[PDB]
Parts: sequence; structure tokens; C-alpha cells
Amino acid sequence: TIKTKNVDAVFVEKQKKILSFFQDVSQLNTDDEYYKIGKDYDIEMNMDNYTNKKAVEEFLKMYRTGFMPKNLEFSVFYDKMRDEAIALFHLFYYAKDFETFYKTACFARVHLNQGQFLYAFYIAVIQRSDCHGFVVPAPYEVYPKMFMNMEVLQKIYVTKMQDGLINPEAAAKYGIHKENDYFVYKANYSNAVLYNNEEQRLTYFTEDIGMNAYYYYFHSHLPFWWTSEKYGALKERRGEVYFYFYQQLLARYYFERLTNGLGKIPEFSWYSPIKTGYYPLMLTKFTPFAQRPDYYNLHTEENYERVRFLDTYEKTFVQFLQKDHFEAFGQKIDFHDPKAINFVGNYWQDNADLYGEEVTKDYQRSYEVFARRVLGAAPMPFDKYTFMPSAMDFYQTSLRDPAFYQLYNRIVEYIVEFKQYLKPYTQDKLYFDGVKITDVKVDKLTTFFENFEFDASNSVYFSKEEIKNNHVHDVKVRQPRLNHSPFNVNIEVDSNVASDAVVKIFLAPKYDDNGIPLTLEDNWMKFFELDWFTTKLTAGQNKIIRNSNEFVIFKEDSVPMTEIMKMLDEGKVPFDMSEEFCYMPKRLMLPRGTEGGFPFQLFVFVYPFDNKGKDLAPFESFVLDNKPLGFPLDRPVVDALFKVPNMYFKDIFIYHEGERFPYKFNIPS
Amino acid sequence: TIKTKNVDAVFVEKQKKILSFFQDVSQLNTDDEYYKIGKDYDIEMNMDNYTNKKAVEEFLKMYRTGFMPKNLEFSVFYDKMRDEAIALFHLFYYAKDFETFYKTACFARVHLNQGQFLYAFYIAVIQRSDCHGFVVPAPYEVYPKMFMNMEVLQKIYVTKMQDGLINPEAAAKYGIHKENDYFVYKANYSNAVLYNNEEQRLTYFTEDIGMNAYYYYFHSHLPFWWTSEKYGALKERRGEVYFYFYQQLLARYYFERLTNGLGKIPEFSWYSPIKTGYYPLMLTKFTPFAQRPDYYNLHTEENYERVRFLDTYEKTFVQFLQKDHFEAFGQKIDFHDPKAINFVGNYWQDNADLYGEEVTKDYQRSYEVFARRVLGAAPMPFDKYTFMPSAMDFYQTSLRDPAFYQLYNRIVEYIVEFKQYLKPYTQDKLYFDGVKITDVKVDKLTTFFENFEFDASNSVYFSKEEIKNNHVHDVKVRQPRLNHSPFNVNIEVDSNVASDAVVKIFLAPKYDDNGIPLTLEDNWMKFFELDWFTTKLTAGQNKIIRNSNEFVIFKEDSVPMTEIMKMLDEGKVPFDMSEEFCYMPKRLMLPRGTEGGFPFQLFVFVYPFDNKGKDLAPFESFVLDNKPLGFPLDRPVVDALFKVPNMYFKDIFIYHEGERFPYKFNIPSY
Ligand SMILES: *[C@@H]1O[C@H](CO)[C@@H](O[C@@H]2O[C@H](CO)[C@@H](O[C@@H]3O[C@H](CO[C@H]4O[C@H](CO[C@H]5O[C@H](CO)[C@@H](O)[C@H](O)[C@@H]5O)[C@@H](O)[C@H](O)[C@@H]4O)[C@@H](O)[C@H](O[C@H]4O[C@H](CO)[C@@H](O)[C@H](O)[C@@H]4O[C@H]4O[C@H](CO)[C@@H](O)[C@H](O)[C@@H]4O)[C@@H]3O)[C@H](O)[C@H]2NC(C)=O)[C@H](O)[C@H]1NC(C)=O
Ligand SMILES: *[C@@H]1O[C@H](CO)[C@@H](O[C@@H]2O[C@H](CO)[C@@H](O[C@@H]3O[C@H](CO[C@H]4O[C@H](CO[C@H]5O[C@H](CO)[C@@H](O)[C@H](O)[C@@H]5O)[C@@H](O)[C@H](O)[C@@H]4O)[C@@H](O)[C@H](O[C@H]4O[C@H](CO)[C@@H](O)[C@H](O)[C@@H]4O)[C@@H]3O)[C@H](O)[C@H]2NC(C)=O)[C@H](O)[C@H]1NC(C)=O
Ligand SMILES: *[C@@H]1O[C@H](CO)[C@@H](O[C@@H]2O[C@H](CO)[C@@H](O[C@@H]3O[C@H](CO[C@@H]4O[C@H](CO)[C@@H](O)[C@H](O)[C@@H]4O)[C@@H](O)[C@H](O[C@H]4O[C@H](CO)[C@@H](O)[C@H](O)[C@@H]4O)[C@@H]3O)[C@H](O)[C@H]2NC(C)=O)[C@H](O)[C@H]1NC(C)=O
Repeated sequence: TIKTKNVDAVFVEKQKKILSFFQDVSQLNTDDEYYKIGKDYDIEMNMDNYTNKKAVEEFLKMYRTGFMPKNLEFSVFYDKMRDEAIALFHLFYYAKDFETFYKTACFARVHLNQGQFLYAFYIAVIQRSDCHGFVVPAPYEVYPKMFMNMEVLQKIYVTKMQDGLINPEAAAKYGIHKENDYFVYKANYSNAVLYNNEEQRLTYFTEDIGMNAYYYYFHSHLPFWWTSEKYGALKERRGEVYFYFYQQLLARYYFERLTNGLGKIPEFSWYSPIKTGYYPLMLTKFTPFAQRPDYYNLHTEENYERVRFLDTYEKTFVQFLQKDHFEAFGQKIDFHDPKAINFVGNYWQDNADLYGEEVTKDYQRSYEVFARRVLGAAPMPFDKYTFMPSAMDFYQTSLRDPAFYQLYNRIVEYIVEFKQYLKPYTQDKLYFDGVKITDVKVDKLTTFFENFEFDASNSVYFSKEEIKNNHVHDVKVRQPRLNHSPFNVNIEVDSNVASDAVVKIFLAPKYDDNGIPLTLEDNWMKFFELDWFTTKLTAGQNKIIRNSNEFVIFKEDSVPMTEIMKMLDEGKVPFDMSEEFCYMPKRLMLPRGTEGGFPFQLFVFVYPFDNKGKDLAPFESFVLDNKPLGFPLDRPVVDALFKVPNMYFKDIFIYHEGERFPYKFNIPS
Repeated sequence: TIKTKNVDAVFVEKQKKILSFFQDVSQLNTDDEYYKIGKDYDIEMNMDNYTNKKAVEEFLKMYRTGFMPKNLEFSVFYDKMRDEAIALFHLFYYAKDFETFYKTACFARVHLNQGQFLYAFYIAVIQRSDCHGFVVPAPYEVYPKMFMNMEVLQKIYVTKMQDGLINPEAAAKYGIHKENDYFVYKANYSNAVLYNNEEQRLTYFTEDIGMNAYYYYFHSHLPFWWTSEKYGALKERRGEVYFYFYQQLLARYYFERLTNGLGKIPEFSWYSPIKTGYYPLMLTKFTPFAQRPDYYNLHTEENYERVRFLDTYEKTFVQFLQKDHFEAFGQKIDFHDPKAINFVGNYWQDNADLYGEEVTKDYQRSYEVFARRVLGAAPMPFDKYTFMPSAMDFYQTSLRDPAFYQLYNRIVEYIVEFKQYLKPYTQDKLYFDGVKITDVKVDKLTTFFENFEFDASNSVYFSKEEIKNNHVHDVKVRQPRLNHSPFNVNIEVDSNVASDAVVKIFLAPKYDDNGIPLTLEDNWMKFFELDWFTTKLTAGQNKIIRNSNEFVIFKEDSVPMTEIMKMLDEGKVPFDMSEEFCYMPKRLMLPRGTEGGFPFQLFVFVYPFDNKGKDLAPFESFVLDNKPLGFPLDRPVVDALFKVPNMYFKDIFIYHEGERFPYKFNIPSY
């Protein structure tokens, strides 16, 4: 009941070497051969084993100067740390073949900082062509400390320090149980100990382990600091991809807001206090994460120069808008051209493609970075390697901070400003000659919470003894997560001539906060894409059934590594972990319903699938179409020029079943 | 089924006379009896027909000076207008008998400002002993401009200016119909044209006409400026009525917040911006009301001296709290004494009883007055009779403004700080020997919206012909209003020995915003009294059935004045308008539910009714007990010390049926 895939001899060996690097991540097994290789591995001597002579040499210059020390906390948002990560990445990426790649990782495991290494290695496995189709573990199994509050962490430490339970019945009262040879820890979301404002209503979504894993994967698939030359025709669509990822996410987030009675993400000002604080319960081996109190003055002394930069970055965009056509960064740009999204997105991201370069440079200040830093409310870094981490210093923690959504909402709104320059689609562009959707029905939509466990053993240090006996996997975290029942969408379509067609499904809200029905005019960016697929219509009447379990845009829960070691002994590999790893998890498709049925709408659009003109398959198997991302809702709409027979809006209601509140799953006795 | 009451021809005559002063309020019928008496009436010559000679002369002195001109807006919140209102009230109240009273109203309607007159007259009818049992129209029938936005108002005006509909079918699409000889106007709540913040979710409550008229009723029953000498032993409990009135109302408001997903009423500072604004869509005669933008700085140039006053008022109270026992206002007060609540409430309302005087004075500056003026964001009055009205200048519009609830929550919070000094009740105080509640059961609790019409004719000006011909009642306003289904509360009590008993029923929330069950300790002031009554227990097993419809804390909807004239020809008067006018309306009892059923809980309490030592019937039969208002939840609680077998906590859910959004009742069909 987990989507499998079969696998040969050479594959399993490599995959085992790859997975070796994600276990006991913060320690070293002296007896493991990865260590014997690693200790003595000579990079200079091996120079002929890399595609890029200057990458080896650049790495070597940095490595003698000195890399970040071990145990210190790694973040890519800081110059020196990132530069070392990139130098390391290149070395992984330009290794002639697997053997060389493997050995280089061995050395790097042994000699360099843990976070820096996993960061670079993870990315490398995703980017190397010979590695395509291999599997990596879930971010939460690799970095467990970042996916869980203190309370849990500390129970784990205590149990480990005691080598078990002094009182099993007392431990039980704290949600700690022995299940055969596992220690299982129940975990509440933070609102169960902290309700310091209404945003805490959303913790089952913002603290969700999958959602946060999802953002991490997105970063890794194409990090901002690197070109996208490797992905070919997506290079000319990179900005579009950046807008759409964020647009989709904020729609999804917004949906969660609506169902907990919260409305719009609030606007903010670099020159004013920001309302909602963030009080993180994460610990770092060396420090606590930094808090932002409520009404925090973003314009305090330490931030003056920072705010001057950020304000100018924005103002420079506002200038672009005002002048329509202009030259910036070596490019004549026209805001009338829909292709300009590429520039717009690239600018807001300060990625390598903005400059037409392979890697970004220190003097090219990113807006995202400094915005993250200021809103993170940290004191000034002590030095190049010693900073006070906030949620927004890591891709694995960002979604936890309401301020993150404020920051990307603002960015998305500026891109929407650019999108106002595009002419709206006319009838002719949308009309599907002789095709009409006559009905849509939907099975009941119910959400519900359900326990989920993940391997949390990397959070813990084992003894020399335990590392040798390989007893390194006995810590699991149990947590209630959002889920929903599978559902069919029944679509009835009429057409004169048989034809190849594209079907698209979107989710959007039905009402604003006041209970007025949504116009497309104001609300086209609040539509969330559920699925696209192709069918063949016949003359007459058509019945199209599509199940939620088969929506192209979502993945299944990933499998724990231990379960993957099991499968590799059988020649099996978890399919969704191989090629669908960076999709949103299925269980989070729907926002949490209400007991009464919260009102939403399904938008179904059917259009002709002409041929395979402009065709994305290098980055994402997403857009085998000539069409903008989120077509037909990638620009302003006029309600009356828009609605055509091959469109259907269906009113639907999202229900919720069982326990309403995650914490009711975590009570003892 | 409108609960009736029979009456004699002498009553009928007097009642007609009282009603006449509420028709065509802003105009004068030269042809009517009231005008003939009025024009010519000589007060000085009739000195001997007043109980109090000094009041007649106090009034004559002011009236020679000049009173507020006609047509300006009247508010009791300004010194000079208040003083005129009161000198007038005194004239009404000290009239020897009804004849003199009547003739005096005639004079006052002819010569004085309409608002000032209606104000004084309304209170007079309530306060005068020989008028006890008589009936007054609902405040929305008398001040209809105060219970409606300007959209409806302008349609009413346009129709009147045209003397009909130029296009019935086009009028239909604006929600205007002739029905009989009436023009009927559908009206939405303001959120239908205005969603300037989350607080607009609560419009069907805060704008509700009964809810608003109810506040007006509370004030008229016992205004701050006047003594409560006339209400017997109420005098010793005035501050208690003050607190409880607001505590209850704020609990009820809070429920509406909860069921609309909004949580707690926010705290503010006279030195900081206040976040949520108020954009009123009401009109008066020669101005709109004042707007308060979001983030309005309470501490601007114009408010400096006001805030210094307001700030000192509060801190003086804080000083009381720190001192425990003090001498103030010529009274020795001890905050450990539960009776101190009288002083505490009197202090916050700054009422006549704080000083032991008949009537408050200009030099006794009121807190509520100055807070209202500050948060209303109006500019300085032009002069003693010309101000810019805000919702908070009137009892009939205050509930409309978010700031209103913030202000009274602040006061109520301060009174709650005083209640911290009170010893929590022990087991022995609450335990009813040999008595146990074994089950509580409740029919389905379900709200719905439902069309209600009222007479808005006082909003219009009529011609010479129409006034002469009594064609002066043709404007109706129809509006969806909250209601709920009737329901039964089934209570099974066990007692060894037969005994007379009191049963109380409260409503409370189940959870906070995080969905933790609310504990009694923090939330004993979040409880809303639904009913109290007595039964006779017998040895063994008891079953008490109480319909919501028999809950004594609430009244039925007022009848229009039009149906009262018809009734008075049958010798009948509407009972709930006579004896129960100042109770909360029944149909707003429950907060608007949810389709899935929002969680609350009932608290049911049963205790001994061995005699009737101290009981109130001068104000009205509310507290037939020497028990505090809101007993056993009138002081703070310790969960373990509290739970007793004659209490029962039952979980309930409040549903909503049919349309959830009122505007869906107001769409024209095509
Ligand atoms: C545009 O703006 C301007 C500026 O604001 C507006 O101007 C205002 O207009 C008002 C009229 O609407 C006016 O008020 C009236 O003034 C009358 C005259 O006031 C003087 O005299 C009186 C008393 O008279 C005696 O005085 C001397 C001194 O002893 C003697 O020697 C004389 O012989 C007299 O015996 C003084 O008291 C004043 O100080 C002035 O000097 C007022 O008398 C009149 O008062 C009446 O109205 C009051 C309320 O309506 C009422 O309380 C009072 O008892 C009076 O009642 C009489 O009048 C009513 C109708 O008003 C009538 O039906 C009764 O039968 C009764 O006889 C007014 O108060 C303002 O003075 C003026 N403001 C200024 C600054 O000049 C202007 O209206 C506006 N225009 C438009 C189109 O909007
Ligand atoms: C309490 O607080 C203090 C203050 O912050 C902490 O003190 C710091 O501790 C760290 C140790 O954790 C020290 O770093 C070490 O410094 C050593 C020497 O530093 C200098 O010399 C390096 C070596 O070169 C020398 O060569 C010749 C000798 O023949 C001389 O001519 C010359 O002067 C040089 O000194 C230089 O390269 C360097 O620039 C320094 O100026 C280092 O030997 C040592 O390096 C090792 O460790 C690295 C770990 O990342 C690794 O990269 C290297 O490969 C190498 O093996 C090490 O870094 C800081 O010097 C010290 N700071 C200060 C200001 O004194 C203290 O740790 C803390 N205590 C606790 C308990 O928390
Ligand atoms: C109280 O508040 C409610 C909530 O706003 C008000 O409800 C609105 O009333 C208005 C105007 O009276 C309603 O507008 C009419 O909708 C008609 C039909 O439904 C539409 O179908 C169309 C046409 O294709 C769709 O495109 C729309 O989206 C609608 O669903 C429509 O027939 C009608 O058209 C008329 O006006 C246009 C002007 O451009 C002309 O072209 C045409 O000839 C015709 O005269 C109206 O637009 C509106 O729907 C109601 N609001 C909601 C949310 O439903 C109440 O009116 C208020 N009640 C009072 C007394 O004020």
C-alpha cells in the first residue's frame, strides 16, 4: 500500500552508500569504511577525477584558509558559510563519476561541519545526473531538532541519559512509551503550551513536518545562488516558477486562515512596528532561537542600514513599474511582454540568472536574505560563524514564523503589480469550440487528524558501544497530522468533434470575510491548482472520473530510512520519494474543514491539447504546455470576458471529522 | 398570542394622552388639543399644582434665560443640555396629579427642543408613581433615525418628496414596496456596504434594534444624574446593579464574538492609538456622526486635559485597591466587605448616590462622559448647544461602536479587581443539604434570522394636509433579526426532605480560543444568567421542566403604537410593554449558532429558599433574595472548594438554521 518500484544489484549498493550518510549524522563510526576512506582521502592527488579543474583548486584554497568548525550551526544566508557550501557543492557536482563522488563525501563527512555537509550533499544528490532517480530521506529524519519543540527534545535527552525509563508508568503520563525496542514520544504543537496571539490557531499547518519538509526540498531542487543552466528551457521561465511556488503556497495558507476565522495576511512597513510576535520553542546545540516580541520596531538602531537597503530594493521595483520599458542588469525589459515575469521573479530573488552567472557573489545583496534577517529580530552576528538563529535562517524552519508569510505575501503582491500590465484573456483565447462542461459532482470532502511517526534518532548521541552494535535507531516522535478521505471528481463534458483536451482543477474560496461571493476580478490569485491531466473527447457526451489519490501535484508520505533498508533487500524503492519528493504532501491538500462544512469552490477548465510545443520535463514534469503557470489564472480577469462554456464553477463544502484539536490525541490515562 | 392585559376607560383616556406625544415627534399639529393647552400654559400661575415649589422656580429661572433651540441634537452628556433636561424632568415629576403632568408636557412639546422634551418625558412616565403600569412605544419608533443607516433613510426621503413611487418596479429592486397604504423598506446591516475590519462580523447584534433600545431603557429606568431614593433598599445596592448590568451585557457580547471567531475584547491606553475605528452611516438633521479612523491617537492636542482627568480617575481607584480600607466621599469603605460593591459601582458611574444628593452637579465630572467624548473622536463642540455627534453621545446608538465594549470592559475589569479582595465561598455556603441534581437535559438550541418590521414614520416630515388628516403613519422598515427556537430545560433533582428552593440557570463558554476547557477560576465573570425561579421540592425524586419562553430575564418584542391604539379600543394593553419593558429581548437570548453547533455549557444551581429577608420589588422583582446579584458567581471561585452536588454543568451546542447571512434576506427577486 506504498507505491513501489523495482531495482537492480548496482542500484542497491549505491543507494546504501548514499543512505549511510544520513544516519548518526552528528557522530563518526571509526569502524565504518566511509571513515577509513574519508580520513586519508587526498584531494590534490585526485585532481584528474573532476570535470572542473578550477573548482578543485578553489576548494583547495578555501580548505587551507579554514572551513567553518564542527558542531557550530550552519545557515546559507551568511556569506562565508555559503561560500564554503558552494565550493563543497561544486566538488561533489564535478566529480567524474560515482566512486569519486562517494569518496569526496567520505572525506567531507569526516572533516567538515555537519550541517554544511548535509546541505551540500543533499543538493548534490538531487543535481547529479547519474544520481537522478535515487532516493533521499525526509528532511525531518535528517534534521530532527528543527522539526520539533524543546519539550519533546528534552524528554528524548532525559531518556537517553537514563538509558531508559526509571518509571514506565510515570513516563507514560508524559507521553513516553517503549514499543518493542523503540522509544515513542508524543508531541503537541506549540499552541498546547503557548497561545500568545491568534496566529497560534494555525500551528497544525505552519508547524506541520511535511509542509516544512516541502519548502526545504523546494530550495534544494534549485537553490537561489545557482544558475539553472542545467535545467535548459526552465532557465527562461525561472522567475515564473519562483512567483508560482510562492503564489500557490500563500493561497494554501490563506485557506487555512479562512477556516480558523482569520482573513487577510497583514501588510507591514520597514519603518513601523510589526504586530504579531514569534516565540520559537526550538533549541540549537549552542543557543535558543531568537524571539520577536509583539509590536517589534523593525526600524531600531541596529537596522538602519539594513532598512535603507531593503527600502531601496523595493523602491527600485516601484521605479520599474512606473517606467514600463527600461534597461536594467544588461537587459532591455518590457513590462507589456508577459515573458517579463522571468526578470520580475529573478529580481525579487536575486538569483544567479538575474546576472546571467553560474553562482551568486557576496556584493550582490539579496533582498530575501536581509529581509529575513531583520524580521528574524536576532542580535548582530558575533562573527562570520557565530549568529543567533531565528526560524527564518533555515528553510526547514521558515514556515513556522507568521512574519515569513507577510514577507512573501508582500513580494507576491509586487509581482501582481507587474501583472496588471498584461492584457486580460479574451473570449477567443479561452473558448473551446463545441465543448461544454454540463455537470460536476464531488464526493464528500472531509478532513481529519491522524497520528504519524518519524525516526528522530539523529537528534541523539550514541555511545561508542551503540555505534558499533549499530543500535542507532530507537527514537520515534508520534504526532497528529492533517489528512483527508480520498474523493472523486465527476465531470460531464459535451463536444461535437472528438479531440485531445487538457483538464485543470483549481480550489478557491467561496466568500470573503463579509460573506460576499468572490469575483474573479479581485481574487484570481487566491485559486489553488489541484490537478491537471489530459483526456480524449469523443463526439457526444463524456464522463470523466478523477480521484484525489491520482492528482499529479501531490505526493505520498515518505517512508522512514529503516523501512527503505528493508525494501532494498527486496529490490524495491518508494516511488514518490524518487521522482515526486518535492511535491506537496497529499494529506495536506485540503484546509481543515469545519464540522458544518466550510464553503469553497472547485474550478474546472477544459481546453484543447494542441500538440507538445513548449514542454517542461527537466526541472518539473509539471508544464508539458505552452501555457503560463496557473493558466488561465496567471493574470487579471474580467468576469464577463472570461466565463466560457468549457468552464465550470462548483460550490463545495469541506467537512471535518473526529477530534477537532490535535492535542486531544496526546492525552494520557 | 401577544400577552395581553385588560384595562378600564379611565386608563384608556390617560394612555391615549401619553401616546399622543410620541406621534409626528418633530412637528406640531396646531389643531390638536395638546397645542392649545401648550401654547397658552402659564407655569408661574400654577405654582400650587406642584409638590416642590423650588423646582418650579429653578425651572422658571432657566426658562427665562432661554433653553436649547428647537431642531438641534440633544445629548444628556453635555452640562447645559443636561441641566435643562433635569429642570424639566423635575417639573414633570413634581406635578401634583396626572392633569398637571399632562398639561406640563403640552407646554414642553410646544416650546422646547424635541429631543430634550422626549428624553425628559420618557423618563417621567417611567418614574411617576401614578403612571406605573402605563406603556411607552419602543425607542426605535420614537427616534427611528437612530436605528438605521442613511441608505434606507434616503430612500424614505426620496419617496416622500415624490409622494409615491415613480416606478414601482425600479423601486422593487431597491427593496421598496407599497403594502396596503404603507411604504415598506428593506434594510441591511452596515456590513453590506462596509467591511472596514473584523468587528463588522457582529452587526446583526451591535446594530440590532432591540439590543440598542434595551440600553436606552436601562438608562431611562435609572439615569446616572438622579438619586435612587425612590427605589427603597435598591439604594444600598445601586453600584451592584450598575456592575451587573454591564457584566451580563459584556458576557453576552463575548458570546457573539466567540461564535464569529474573534476572541477577547482588546485592552487600550489613553496614551496610545486605539486600533479599531468606527465609520458611522447615520445622519441627523444637519450633520453626519463623527468617524474614528483605525489607529486613532487618543492622546492628541485636543484631549490633553481630558486624558489627564481620565487617567486620574482610574489611578484614584487603583489607590483604593492598594489601600484596602480608606475614607472617601465621606464614607468609610473596606474592600473586604462584599457590600463595598455599592460604592465601587457608584464611583465608576459617578452617579448621584456617590455623593448622597438628589441630582449630580456640573462640577462633579463624570468618567463615562469624558471617556465617551474622547473615544468618539468628534472635534470640540462649537458651543454649549452645537456639537458633532458620535454614537456615544446617545444611549440609543452606543452599542454600535466597538469602543463602547472596550470602555465598559475596562470598567468591569476594574470592578473585578475589587472582587479579588472577597473571600471565595466555601462548601458550607453552597451545599444544599440532602439535595442532588442527577441530570440536566435540553431540547435542541437553534438560532435563525427572521424578518421584523417597525414604524419609521417619525423620520419623515408631513405636510399640513396629512397632519390635519392623521395620515402620518405610513413608513415601515423591514430587517432580518436574530431569533431562536423555544426550548425546554429538564432538570431532575433528588432530595430527602421536602423544601422550598431557588433554581438558577446560567450560560457560559466551553473553551477559550485555543480549545482548552475554561476553568471557573478565570472565567466566573463569563457567565450569563438565563433564568431564576422557585419550586417546591418533595421527598424523593423531582423533575423540573422550564421553557425558554418562561425565562423571566427576557421580554417579548414590542408592539407598534399603531396596534396599541387598536388594542386600546378593546380595553387591552400589551403586558410585556407594561411590566417588562426594560428586560433584554427574548429573541436575542442565544448567540448566533453555527451549522455544526458551537459549544457552550449550562450551569444549573439549586439552593434553599427558607424565607424572604431582603427582596427587591421597587426596581422590580429581580432579586427576591438577600443574595448578591449573580450568586453564586458574584465573586472569585476556587474549583475544588466550589463543586457541590446541587450544581450541575451540562455541555450544550448552539445551532444555526436557514440563511446564515442577513443580507440574503434582502435580495430582490428577479
Ligand atoms: C447663520 O449663522 C448665524 C451666526 O450664527 C446665525 O445667526 C444666529 O441667528 C439666531 C437666530 O436663529 C440668533 O439668535 C436669536 O437672536 C434673537 C435676538 O438676540 C438679541 O436679543 C436678545 C433679547 O432681546 C432683548 O435684548 C436687548 C438687551 O436687553 C433689549 O434692549 C431688546 O430690546 C430685547 O428686549 C438678547 O438676549 C440677545 O443676547 C441678543 O442681543 C434672540 O432673542 C432669539 O432668542 C429666541 O430663541 C431662543 C431659541 O429659539 C429662545 O430660547 C429665546 O427665548 C427666544 O425666543 C423667541 O424666538 C423664538 C424663535 O427663535 C420665537 O419663536 C419665540 O416666540 C420667542 O420670541 C434668538 O436666540 C443668533 O443671535 C445668531 N447668532 C449670532 C452670532 O448673531 C444665523 O441664523 C445662521 N443663518 C442661517 C440661514 O443658517
Ligand atoms: C572561551 O572563549 C574564547 C574566546 O572566544 C575561546 O578561545 C578561542 O578558542 C579557539 C579554540 O576553540 C581558538 O582557535 C584555535 O586557535 C589556534 C591558534 O590560533 C591562531 O593560530 C593559528 C595557527 O597558526 C599559528 O602558526 C604559528 C605557530 O607556529 C604562529 O606563527 C602563528 O602565530 C599562529 O598562531 C592561525 O591559523 C590562526 O589565524 C590563529 O590566529 C589554532 O591552532 C586552532 O586551529 C585549529 O582548529 C580549527 C577549528 O576550526 C581548524 O580549522 C584548524 O585546522 C586547526 O586545527 C584553533 O582554531 C581561538 O584562538 C580562541 N580565540 C581567542 C581570541 O583566543 C575558547 O575556545 C572558549 N572556551 C570555551 C571552553 O568555550
Ligand atoms: C442588501 O445587501 C445585499 C447584499 O449586497 C444586496 O444584494 C445585492 O442586490 C443587488 C442589486 O439589487 C444584486 O444585483 C443584481 O443581481 C442580479 C442577478 O444575479 C446575477 O447574475 C448576473 C448577470 O449575468 C451575474 O453576472 C452576477 O454575478 C449575479 O449573480 C442581476 O440580474 C442584476 O442586474 C441588474 O443590474 C445590472 C447593472 O449593471 C443591469 O445590467 C441589469 O439590467 C439589471 O438591472 C443585479 O446586478 C446583487 O446580487 C445583490 N448582492 C448579492 C451579494 O447577491 C441587497 O440588494 C441589499 N438589500 C437592500 C434593500 O439594500
